[PDB]
Amino acid sequence: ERHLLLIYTGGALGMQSKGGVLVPGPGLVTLLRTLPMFHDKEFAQAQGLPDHALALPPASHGPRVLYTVLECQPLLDSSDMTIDDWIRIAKIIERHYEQYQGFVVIHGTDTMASGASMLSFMLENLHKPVILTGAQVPIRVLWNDARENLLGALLVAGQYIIPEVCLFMNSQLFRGNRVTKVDSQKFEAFCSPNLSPLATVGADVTIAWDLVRKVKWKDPLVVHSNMEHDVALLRLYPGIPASLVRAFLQPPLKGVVLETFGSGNGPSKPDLLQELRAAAQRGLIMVNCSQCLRGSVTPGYATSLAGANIVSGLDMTSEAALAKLSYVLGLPELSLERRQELLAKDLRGEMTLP
Amino acid sequence: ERHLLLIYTGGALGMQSKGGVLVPGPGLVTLLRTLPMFHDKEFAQAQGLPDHALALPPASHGPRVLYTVLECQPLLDSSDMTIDDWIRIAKIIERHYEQYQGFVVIHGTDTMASGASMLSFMLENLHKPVILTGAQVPIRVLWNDARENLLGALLVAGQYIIPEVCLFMNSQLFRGNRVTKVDSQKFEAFCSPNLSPLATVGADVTIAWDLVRKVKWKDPLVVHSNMEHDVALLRLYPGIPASLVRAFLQPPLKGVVLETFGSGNGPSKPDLLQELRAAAQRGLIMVNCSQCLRGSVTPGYATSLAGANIVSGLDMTSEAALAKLSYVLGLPELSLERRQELLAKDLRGEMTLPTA
Amino acid sequence: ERHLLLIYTGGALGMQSKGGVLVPGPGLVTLLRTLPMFHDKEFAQAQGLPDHALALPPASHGPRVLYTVLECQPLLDSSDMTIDDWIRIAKIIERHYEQYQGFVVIHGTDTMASGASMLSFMLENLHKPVILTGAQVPIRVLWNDARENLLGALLVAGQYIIPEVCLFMNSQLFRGNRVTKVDSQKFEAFCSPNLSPLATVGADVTIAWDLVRKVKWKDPLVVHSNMEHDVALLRLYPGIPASLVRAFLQPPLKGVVLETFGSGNGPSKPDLLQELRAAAQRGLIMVNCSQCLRGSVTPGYATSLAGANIVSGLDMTSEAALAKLSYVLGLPELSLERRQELLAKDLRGEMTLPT
Amino acid sequence: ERHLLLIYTGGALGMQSKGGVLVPGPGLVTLLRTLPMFHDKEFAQAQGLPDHALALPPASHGPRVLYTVLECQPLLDSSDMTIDDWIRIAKIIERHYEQYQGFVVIHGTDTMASGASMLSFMLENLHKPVILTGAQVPIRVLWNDARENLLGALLVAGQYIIPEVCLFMNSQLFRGNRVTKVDSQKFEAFCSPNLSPLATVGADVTIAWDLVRKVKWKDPLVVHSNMEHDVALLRLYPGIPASLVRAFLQPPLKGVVLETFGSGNGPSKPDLLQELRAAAQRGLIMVNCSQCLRGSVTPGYATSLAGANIVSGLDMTSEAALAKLSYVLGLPELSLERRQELLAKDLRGEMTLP
Ligand SMILES: NC(=O)C[C@H](N)C(=O)O
Ligand SMILES: NC(=O)C[C@H](N)C(=O)O
Ligand SMILES: NC(=O)C[C@H](N)C(=O)O
Ligand SMILES: NC(=O)C[C@H](N)C(=O)O
Repeated sequence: ERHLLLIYTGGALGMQSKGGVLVPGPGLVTLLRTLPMFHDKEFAQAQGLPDHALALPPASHGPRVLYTVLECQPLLDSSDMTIDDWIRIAKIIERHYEQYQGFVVIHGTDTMASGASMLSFMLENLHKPVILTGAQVPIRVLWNDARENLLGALLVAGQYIIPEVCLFMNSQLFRGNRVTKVDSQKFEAFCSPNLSPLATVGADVTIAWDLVRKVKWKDPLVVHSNMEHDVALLRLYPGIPASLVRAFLQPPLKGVVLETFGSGNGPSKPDLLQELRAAAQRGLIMVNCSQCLRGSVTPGYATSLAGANIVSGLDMTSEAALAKLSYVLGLPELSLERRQELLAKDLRGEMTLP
Repeated sequence: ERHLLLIYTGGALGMQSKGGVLVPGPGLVTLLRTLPMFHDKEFAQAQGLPDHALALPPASHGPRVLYTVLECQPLLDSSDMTIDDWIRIAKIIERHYEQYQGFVVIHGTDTMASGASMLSFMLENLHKPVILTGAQVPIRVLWNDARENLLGALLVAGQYIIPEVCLFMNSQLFRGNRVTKVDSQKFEAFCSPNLSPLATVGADVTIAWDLVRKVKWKDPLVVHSNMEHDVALLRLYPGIPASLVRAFLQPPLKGVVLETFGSGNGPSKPDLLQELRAAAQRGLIMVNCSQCLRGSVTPGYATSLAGANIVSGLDMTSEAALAKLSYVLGLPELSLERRQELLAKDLRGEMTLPTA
Repeated sequence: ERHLLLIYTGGALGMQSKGGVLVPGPGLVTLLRTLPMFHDKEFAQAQGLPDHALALPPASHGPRVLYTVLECQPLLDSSDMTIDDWIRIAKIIERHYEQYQGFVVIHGTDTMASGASMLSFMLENLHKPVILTGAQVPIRVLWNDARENLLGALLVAGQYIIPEVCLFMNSQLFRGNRVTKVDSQKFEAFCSPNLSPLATVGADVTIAWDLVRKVKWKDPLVVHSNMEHDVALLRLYPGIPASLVRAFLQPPLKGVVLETFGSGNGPSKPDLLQELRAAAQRGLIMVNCSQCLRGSVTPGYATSLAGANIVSGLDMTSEAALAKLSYVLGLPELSLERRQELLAKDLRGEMTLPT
Repeated sequence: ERHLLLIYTGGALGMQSKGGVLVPGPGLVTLLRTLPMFHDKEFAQAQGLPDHALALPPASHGPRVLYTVLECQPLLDSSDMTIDDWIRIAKIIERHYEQYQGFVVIHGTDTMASGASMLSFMLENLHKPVILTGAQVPIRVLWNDARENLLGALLVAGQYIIPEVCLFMNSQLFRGNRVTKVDSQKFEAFCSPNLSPLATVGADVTIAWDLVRKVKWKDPLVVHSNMEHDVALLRLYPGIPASLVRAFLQPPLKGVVLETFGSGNGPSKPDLLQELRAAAQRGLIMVNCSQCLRGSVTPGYATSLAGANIVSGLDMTSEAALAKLSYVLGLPELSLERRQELLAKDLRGEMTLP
């Protein structure tokens, strides 16, 4: 047997209709008990399990999967989630780390990529799978993506040692800090533009073991609650004025992800560059990420944004860059130089170095 | 014969290396004269054409294509381009509208989607093709995408009546106000996520005539130089503070595209909503576009951002929404209500209104 | 309420492991009764339905869907299916046509595209949906695609009037005579390379009503049991000898789909062309389909295969071409010329004519 | 400088219109001389090169590329090409092997995948790139894919040591024995369904060095002219009769690729299985390939085709399987068992073992 903790934070997967809109819905364990694909009643009685503990039916062989449902309160639409919600989830995982062999987190899709990226950084030396999942359509609606997304997440966590924060949706397992949301309606909502999926499910399960990170059994789990909250993301647009950039970069901001054009470029107008220089003088750290879905930030143009206190984000998603910025700025007693060096490293599999 | 004006504004397609970086490069016509795929010298002499006028070799059939090169000064990396540059381009087109059957604009990739979207709005009642193109690699580097992009743009503009601002790249013709840049390195740099390409080139040329907009021969070209400059784009991120939104939405801003999560949703924390309400009270107009590449802003969640002075952008790209905002806010003597109604219409083929 | 007949012919969707291999598995209705997504017990009792009749939970809106399971015997791995099996299925549909509003057919994936194409031709003037579906993984294996494929097929048939033989898999509804199997392991096993899907399922259901064929309420269903069995498919390969083609095209063969290279081309070596000419003289009809997954057979090269008794298959799949060949050669009392004219028409939505 | 041999065998890339159809067109070198992208006249005079030798303009960096054009006569539409044409090409390569650093072969698209696969087997221990290319549209038509396909092939061969037979089209370099033709009209005519491209061209050139085969500098080039001609491909279709299979598998056939359904399955009707058994008794060797574009032949069904003298083709393209069959059956003095063992190995990167 392998035992999982299923953390239900909210999201459409569990929502219910109220006043003509979808809102978070409690009572997950109650529903899942009634579904044979999610709970094997015979086995529960035959083994006299507790009532909190659900049991998946068996595959041919491999261990049997048991799981406990922890329903957070209040449950959230993921558009309301922030760094503090992700820290709380990491702390749940830390508190129960020794009792379970893996974790599944049900989450709204709206900020799932940010949550996966944040958790990836918060869970240092992670040894066990932490699989986020969600749905475009609630599990209570007959035709939905929720059933198979949740089951897949549980079976991945229950059966494979993938020591990473991942996202499981639509038969694919992505590295959490590589994903971004690309479709607001289709079941294929997420893409990992600069990395293959870690796994695919079909007639068989194919895992990219060449990509999956190695378990560091020697090192203990270190959960970083020290994540810098004063970080932001700023998307450049043509003609963005220096005065607006000045206002945006005022204290107490400590870091910003600049989402630039193409291969990492912005306007070369001197008043704008002067505001970036001024911010650097104040100690602000800036990461240059491309607005483009695919590819990498590279130098080469006179408009390339590089310079004092600007670190290239290379091929990172903006979600990963913001999480990494929060993580690195939250580390105690480092110099600015050192913080910039850490930003330029691949710390969790989020960035490919050239 | 069909005659085209080729407007060279800058971009990597024409850049040269200086001090280890790419910068705009002058002298386009001089290079193109020397290239048989771009200039048929025999025909030029045989017909004694001017020296400014280049001539493409014959294509399979159809009219022969002649073109004149107008090289802007100064030439720009497109990351430095703004509404005033796009207005200037629209004015060049207006000035020479009667003399040519179509236009090709060489432009940097970095802001090409914005430029295409802006021009789409500025050129009201457009009757002739305006094809933007560019390249990931300069035409002076041997291994490049520039040659075939420029040629294709000229052949599309020269041979088909597609009365739209389009982007041509990597054998595809997109509707200009539907494109966005998706890849910073590959030759397939652009995507039209919520609309098919208007055309594809292979062994044959396939055109989606069911999509292409109809020529309104009755109506004259009206070029809008009255585009509102004080518009912005603001991308929401988890936990974005109300104080930062407040600072961003201060006067003199007149309109903003809010790029929200998923199907059009944002934090429901009251301090943030209050800043949006306050901005609306000051007369700011807001458009709600999704951060997601594909799909549409739709109501349905309690976190759906809707309310006073917020118009849904449905399936619009953010580049289109920003252009449409600039256009609509620049129109004289309209009420805030009327401006909002216009933002909710499909004015140039940039937005699909939902199905019943 | 709308009532469906669910015809279970076999396929991996229902298979069970025996002696270390998958083989067809009986007892479908028994399993489906125990699954709340497939059977609403409350509603069954509340309405006192029969035991053969299952009832789906309510969908968002629209009519409630009831269905009856017909389990064929013997059940087949679809690799063993032939024209006669497909004729039998068409006859089941014919026998029960008036009693149900639609049909779902559970079928193996291995020959599903051929089955869908054949049924498309056999069911002339079809007025109601006939939705084929299947699975890469059996429904009794916990982690599978079978649950959602079967449910979707039933909901599509139960809720929409799409008077076509279709294939439903992995959230997509394809025109049956436009599909081909492209992946032997992934859940996205099928593609419709030269036509959009007729429908897609996500948060919403999107249907291409401008593609869907119109119901011809005036005309009765005519089921063609007269399908020519002596048709074949021959894939050209570089250097294929004239002698082998000769042997392949011997009587009693009546028709062949030639799968040619690229835009419809073959070797121009005279000995091979002469065997094709000889076959034509004997009365064989040939259809030229491209080996390429996407695109169309078009003239333009000196190696283009065209000539006596060779009809261009344009953008047809090979499964559609073979079915259409069987159909057209089975029609009574037509000349060879007339049969060629019919092959050159779009008879069921399987072929796009140039324009 | 690096020197290439450009072998022009025919194909649409060079065709001309005659009597309303495209036919092979001579005079390639004459055309290429007049194109600045293909020939740097200044450099030619400055260096006083021969008139047969063309010179590419300088690329960004790396060695300068010179090439000689060998125009075969007669030129062929690739639909007319056979094992003997491919052997002749291999022999051209062998004859000139020491004089050049790489080879490009202009070829028709219709049978390019078969040609690439055949050459891959014929050129044992290949140390240098052999890049096939072609076009959907002739180079003499103004709007074409030919210019950039040919240039790219020359630059890839001229600048990288990829010791494989490859196909270059539409900015991608595929492993030759992994490709198949998927589109009869679009410029993206080819796909490598079970392997990534070896390289992609965009703003930069990205090479999958993890996939590219290693140069075996110890071993000499061995060109196999001993390729078995009596091999065939047979595509199964539903209800295919035993009598037709019997006729197809008659002597003198020595090997056949059976293209089966799905994961490698066929009818289990006894009369058909008996004909396969009979062919095996006669010494015929059979390879089981899937009709499906993507995936692999795997056991698992009762209808799985396996047995005496049947080797699984796993994930091979049919073009590769046929070439490998021709190669292995052409090897002198091997037992049937040894031949089957060789068919079950990955000999050139064409097959992924489980
Ligand atoms: N599909 C979803 O989960 C969307 C929802 N608004 C959320 O992010 O919580
Ligand atoms: N490839 C390009 O055109 C990028 C360049 N920085 C520009 O937009 O001008
Ligand atoms: N997935 C499947 O259904 C394959 C099976 N051999 C069949 O076609 O019956
Ligand atoms: N595009 C091409 O090259 C097709 C031509 N029939 C050939 O294979 O030679």
